[PDB]
Amino acid sequence: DIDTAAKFIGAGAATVGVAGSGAGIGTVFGSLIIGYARNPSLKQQLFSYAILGFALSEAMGLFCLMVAFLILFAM
Amino acid sequence: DIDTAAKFIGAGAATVGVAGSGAGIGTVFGSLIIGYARNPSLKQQLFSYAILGFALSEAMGLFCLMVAFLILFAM
Amino acid sequence: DIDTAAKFIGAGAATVGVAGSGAGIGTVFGSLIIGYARNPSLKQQLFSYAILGFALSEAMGLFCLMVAFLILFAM
Amino acid sequence: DIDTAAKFIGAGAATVGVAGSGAGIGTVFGSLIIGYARNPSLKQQLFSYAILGFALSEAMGLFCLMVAFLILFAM
Amino acid sequence: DIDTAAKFIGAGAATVGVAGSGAGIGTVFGSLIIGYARNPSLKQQLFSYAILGFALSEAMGLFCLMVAFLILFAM
Amino acid sequence: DIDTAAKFIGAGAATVGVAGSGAGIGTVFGSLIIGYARNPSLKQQLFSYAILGFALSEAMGLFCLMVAFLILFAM
Amino acid sequence: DIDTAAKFIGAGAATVGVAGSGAGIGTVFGSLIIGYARNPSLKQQLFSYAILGFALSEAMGLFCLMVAFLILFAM
Amino acid sequence: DIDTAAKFIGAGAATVGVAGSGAGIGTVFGSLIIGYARNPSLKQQLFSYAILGFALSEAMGLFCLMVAFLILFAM
Amino acid sequence: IPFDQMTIEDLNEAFPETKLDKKKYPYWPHQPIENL
Amino acid sequence: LATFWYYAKVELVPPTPAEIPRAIQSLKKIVNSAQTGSFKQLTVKEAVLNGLVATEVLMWFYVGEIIGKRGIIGYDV
Amino acid sequence: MPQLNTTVWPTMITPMLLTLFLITQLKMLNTNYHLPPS
Amino acid sequence: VPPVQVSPLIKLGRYSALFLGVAYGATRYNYLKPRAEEERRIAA
Amino acid sequence: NLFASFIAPTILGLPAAVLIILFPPLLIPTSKYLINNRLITTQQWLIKLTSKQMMTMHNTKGRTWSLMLVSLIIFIATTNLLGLLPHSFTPTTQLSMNLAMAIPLWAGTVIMGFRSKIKNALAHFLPQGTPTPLIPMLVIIETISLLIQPMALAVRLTANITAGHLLMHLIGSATLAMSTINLPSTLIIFTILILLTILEIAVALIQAYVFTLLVSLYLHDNT
Amino acid sequence: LQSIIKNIWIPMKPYYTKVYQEIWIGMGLMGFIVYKIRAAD
Amino acid sequence: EVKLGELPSWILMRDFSPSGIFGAFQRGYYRYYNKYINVKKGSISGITMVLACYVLFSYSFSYKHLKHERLRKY
Amino acid sequence: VAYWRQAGLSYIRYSQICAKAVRDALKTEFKANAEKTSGSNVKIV
Amino acid sequence: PPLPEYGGKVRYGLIPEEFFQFLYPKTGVTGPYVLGTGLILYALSKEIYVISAETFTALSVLGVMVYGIKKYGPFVADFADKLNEQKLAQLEEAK
Amino acid sequence: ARAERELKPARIYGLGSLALYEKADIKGPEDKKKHLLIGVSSDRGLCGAIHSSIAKQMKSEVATLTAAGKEVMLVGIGDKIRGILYRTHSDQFLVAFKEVGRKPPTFGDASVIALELLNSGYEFDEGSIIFNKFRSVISYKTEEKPIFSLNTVASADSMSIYDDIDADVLQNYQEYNLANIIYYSLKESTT
Amino acid sequence: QMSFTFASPTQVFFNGANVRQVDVPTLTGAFGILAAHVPTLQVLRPGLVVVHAEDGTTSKYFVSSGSIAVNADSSVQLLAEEAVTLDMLDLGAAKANLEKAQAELVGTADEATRAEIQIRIEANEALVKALE
Repeated sequence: DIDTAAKFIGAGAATVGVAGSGAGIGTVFGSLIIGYARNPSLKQQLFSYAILGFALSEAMGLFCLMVAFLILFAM
Repeated sequence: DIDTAAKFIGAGAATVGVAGSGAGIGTVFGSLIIGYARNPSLKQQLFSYAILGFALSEAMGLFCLMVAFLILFAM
Repeated sequence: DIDTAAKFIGAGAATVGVAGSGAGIGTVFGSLIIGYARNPSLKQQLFSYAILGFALSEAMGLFCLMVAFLILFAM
Repeated sequence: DIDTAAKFIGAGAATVGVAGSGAGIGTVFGSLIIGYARNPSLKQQLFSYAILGFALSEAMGLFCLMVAFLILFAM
Repeated sequence: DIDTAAKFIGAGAATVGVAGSGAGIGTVFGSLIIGYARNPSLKQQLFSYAILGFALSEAMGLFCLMVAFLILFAM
Repeated sequence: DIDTAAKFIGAGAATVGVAGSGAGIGTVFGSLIIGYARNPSLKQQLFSYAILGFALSEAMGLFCLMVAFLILFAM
Repeated sequence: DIDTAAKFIGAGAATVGVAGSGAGIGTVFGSLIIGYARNPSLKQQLFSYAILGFALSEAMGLFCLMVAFLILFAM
Repeated sequence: DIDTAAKFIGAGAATVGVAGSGAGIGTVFGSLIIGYARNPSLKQQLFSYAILGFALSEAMGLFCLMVAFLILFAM
Repeated sequence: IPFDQMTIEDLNEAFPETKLDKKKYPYWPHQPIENL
Repeated sequence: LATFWYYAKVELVPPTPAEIPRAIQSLKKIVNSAQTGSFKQLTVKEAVLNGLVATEVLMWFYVGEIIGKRGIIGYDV
Repeated sequence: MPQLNTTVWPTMITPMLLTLFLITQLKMLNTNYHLPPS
Repeated sequence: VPPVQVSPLIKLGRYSALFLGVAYGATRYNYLKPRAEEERRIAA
Repeated sequence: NLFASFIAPTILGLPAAVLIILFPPLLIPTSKYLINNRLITTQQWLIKLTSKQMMTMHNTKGRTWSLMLVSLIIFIATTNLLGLLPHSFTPTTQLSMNLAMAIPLWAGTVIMGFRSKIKNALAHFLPQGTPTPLIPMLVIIETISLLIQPMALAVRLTANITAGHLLMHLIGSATLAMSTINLPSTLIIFTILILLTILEIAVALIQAYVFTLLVSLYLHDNT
Repeated sequence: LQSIIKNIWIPMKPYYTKVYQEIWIGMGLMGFIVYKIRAAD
Repeated sequence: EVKLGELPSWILMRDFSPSGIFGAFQRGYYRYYNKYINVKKGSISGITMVLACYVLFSYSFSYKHLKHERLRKY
Repeated sequence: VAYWRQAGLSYIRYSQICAKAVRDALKTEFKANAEKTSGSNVKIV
Repeated sequence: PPLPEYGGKVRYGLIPEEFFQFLYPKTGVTGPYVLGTGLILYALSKEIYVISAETFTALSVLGVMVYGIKKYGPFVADFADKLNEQKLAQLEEAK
Repeated sequence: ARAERELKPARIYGLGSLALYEKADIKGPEDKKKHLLIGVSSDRGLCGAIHSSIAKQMKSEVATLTAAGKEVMLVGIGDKIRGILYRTHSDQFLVAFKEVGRKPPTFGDASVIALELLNSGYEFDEGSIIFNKFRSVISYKTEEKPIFSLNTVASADSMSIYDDIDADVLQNYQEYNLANIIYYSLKESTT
Repeated sequence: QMSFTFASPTQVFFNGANVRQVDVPTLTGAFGILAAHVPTLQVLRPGLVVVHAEDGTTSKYFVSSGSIAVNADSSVQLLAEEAVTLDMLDLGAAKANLEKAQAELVGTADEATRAEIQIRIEANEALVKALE
């Protein structure tokens, strides 16, 4: 019953890695705010770039989350 | 005996990941301050983006909490 | 026993998650400094945003502490 | 049996390290938004640099993931 | 004993929450440098803000520290 | 026999927290570079602030290191 | 038994350290985007500075794989 | 033998703390890029500051490595 | 004597303006650093 | 490139059967100074020169040893 | 860590004090920059 | 620069030492291989 | 085994570390000539540039240390540069020598700040415009910062040089171990080793400069 | 006692007697620290 | 000087005093310095040779550690 | 500091080369009147 | 006393011409070279030179040194010579 | 007639160029030494008291400045003002300009005058421009406009509210404003 | 609230007009100015100035160089040396002059002459990108 314990602790460790995606999404949307305040006539393209950056950062975060779930359930 | 102990340790390690949403919210609202100090006529839309950014960054943090509450109680 | 040990360890781990609150508070108030240096006429409103930003980022850290005091004293 | 247990724990610890790539991709695309808002005529070359950034930062994260898997399955 | 051992480990873990205060102090003072380079006639007001920001960020950090001590000495 | 082991683990965990001071010093001196490039007439005062910021940011890191030693050598 | 287990855990923990290299590469290339949008005539000097910063971030990353290998092999 | 095991674990934990220097060096050299794009006639002095920043931020990370070796070899 | 056979003491003798003010500046480099 | 062989074809070549007498000449000469003890009239200049030549032929012996073991760094077994 | 062995510490302290505080400074004192001629 | 013909004694010494070294190397190789393999096997 | 390059060297039983520490000044020849050889010319140009870099920010009392601080940066740099040569023992990898360099100089600055300057010395622990309810904490912080400054100096120099040398030795071990395996990977590892050698040269110079600059700032805050 | 005090101590006298006094106090403190370190070893 | 002398009484006639050996080392340093460094249009070789000798010295006291990493046995 | 200022130019020269370039790209229906309205005639003595 | 205009004619930066000229009469031109190669082979053949990580760190630092010398030697030499010529010109202007 | 038709957009332009210094309230340095005095006239005579007004104002302010210790350098746009002021004020003279009046002034003329006032090596601390402000077909009055330096607009405390400003943008702005004030003076003096 | 004065040395486009947003190509980047925008002063580079009226309509011009001043009372002053409505420019001439400037750049070897050639190159590049 040590594999179960290790799966719990390793899944917690694995899901630690979502902090990076959180901070990266914060950075992407803060820079969206700044770049829209400077050039409010590029709103659509700036939002497109923000969507792309958020998608990639959350992709890394979800990679961490799915490694966690793989350890926790799929071994 | 050891699986509940590791559940505690994994719940702690999982809720570590809220630091990312904390830093991301800090960045979002600092950029709101800056972009509003530049061009305050956009105060609505800027703030709108902030909320969106907030709701996304915090979202990542919630995932961590969720897996914490998944390790601690649901298992 | 092993459970009280893991309660200590998990409380410490959960407390780790206040680093994001610290970093976000730093970002919020640094951006308040910069935005006040740039447009000192908006100071009051800027400070308003800062408060909001602060009150939000710290909140995330608080959740971490809560989980800590949930593991170490509650459950 | 402790070996497989520590393999789980070490894979989780290793995949913690994707947070850096998440934050770096966030930074790269936020700076792309900002620099495009300032000089929207370089939209092409700027994006190229962003791609390069997203190619390098994420690479580091991927490294961690492989290391994680190298601990979980191979050796 | 095993409770004192995990008290050591939990204090060491809770001590990591000072990285946030370190990075936040770095951000607050870098932004003080930038805001003073922009508007050197507000050197007083800005600096006030700076200390305030510092006084808050370090605050969170010290919370973690006392938590660590309260794991190590109090309970 | 096990308390010394936990002392090693707790000292490593406690010294993790120097990453925040590393990042904060990076931010302080990068902002010194930027603010001096913007207004090279304040080179002295700007630099002074940098030192102050550094001397404070690094301080937090040393805190962690002290705690590390207080776990490794004192107890 | 337990020594190889701890070697796996320590290898994972040590490879956590290149998250900072990933984040620093993100910062370097985002600032390259920004600086090129500012002064698109110094493209060569800006790219040289970016390559230097990337090399130094990855050297700080190598300093963590040094310990990741002094644990897994040459205990 | 639990002492050598915890020595490996604590060495990995201590090595975690070099992410801060990686990220801070990224910040320093990205800010070098920016400040040089904004005032390329100060290329010397700016670079000097960059060097200083590097040498300080990196320093913090090495402190972590120091503890790592103190845990791994000098107990 | 040509300046490639010359000593700093020979220069302080030939051009007394070049002698360092060891009384106004008693410590190395015996002159203002900007003068250097 | 090719200058090395241009120099080797004069002194880095095996002794022809015609000068093996001349060789032993000098050899006896040397032991003749070892017969009487007159080698002390050799100033340390040519003494050092002869020592260098002897070290060189010893290095020849050792290169022969490494070609006689089919391995440069020590004995492979 | 051989840097922790305090037995060879004086062997590392004593020459440095002679090298940093006496010899390097006696060589810098003989490095003089005269004033420019008219 | 014109070459210099080496004295025949030095040349004969060079080549005699080279050949004696070839013989010595082969001899000591064949001498050491059995004992070497012997304690290699005896160690396991 | 791995730290064999940081053990006090001995030749035939004698402390060769004494010779290694006394050697660096031998490389700086001096002359009374007005116009002299290329080595002394380049070295005097370097010493003048270094003096102008380190000493211009100081007042008349701090500039009295021009002989000291320069002698510091000339002594460390060469000692670090001579440490990159093969098989060399680098005394700046020793916490002993670095502590003996850091504690005397920092202590001298703080003591000359507490002998005179004492009003302003005690005022320095508090920033000028510090708000009132925070005055206590900023005195607990600055005090231990000042008390750790010398250990920070010594440990920065020691750890940086030792870690650079360890990383170079480990990459050399990797090259040697993988020489009998893939040659392309061996040459890319050797290219990493070359980049690391150039980085280590730069780091030798930078660490000398930063040690001296921190000592210079401690002196500036006390004159 | 000649050349040594002529070529070693006369040049370094202005620094050893007036400039490095606090450095001499600091070297005393450093020697004390080193003695107490070697004592606990 | 030697390279011409051919007597063992020379070995004992020299000045094996502290000041004598000091003067011997100083004369050697000045011979090297005058031959290789103290010239106009000087060469970097006058330095590298020294460095070479240094490395040789550095290999001498490192041999005790290195001989434990030989790759053969004899 | 732009590339032309590092080269020693001024903003009065930047505008002249930028206004002249904008005039050169005018369709010839406006080009004559434009270059006659904005042309310089003062001589330096 | 003025200075000589050249040094001692070192080969490869390690061995002076004096050695080659002193070994030339007895063993010709390739005498010293084969002596050096034989010494190297005897050293790395009887484990007088142990091959380790320090071999490759030495190769790296030696390659970097030789490259730096070949690339910045003319520049450093001309820099020192122009410093001395500027000083000489200023002095003869003041004369 | 044509000059008065062209004076309306030229007046809007030249008065919008000066709105910054009127809203930021730049006050000029009463302490600095070097001064640059520009006088706008034409190359043609028979104009009445145009050139005489410019010359009287120029020499009056030259006296008033040199009595305060300032070293004044003169610029004369138009041959008439240089001719009138050359004999008694030549020691204080930097450059003059010809071919003013035959063809109506353009912005290229102001740009050329601004270049040869910038490519002069005369780093002035403050300047004035003396022109004939047009009031009606019957009346005109001789007016003065101040010309600030980079250090005057950078050291002003009222300029701390202008964001995204460094010395380079202020240099470019002051150069363009020199050209603008010269153009406005030329368009006011031709009418 | 924003009073916008856009003028050329010979033509007035707006005089105290009440617009809601103006996009300008400053030498330190492009930006859009609305009411209460932070006070700033900049010099322009060749590019499009898009004035947004309260009617939702936009007027596009192509300024060559000049100055922009946003003041604390929301008054904006845009002064262009050569401001031209887009219907007065053609693409072919811009492209031909860009080619000529690139050729004389790859020919010229002096520093300031090459600076002037680069200024002409970037002006014609902005012209081409603005037309299309």
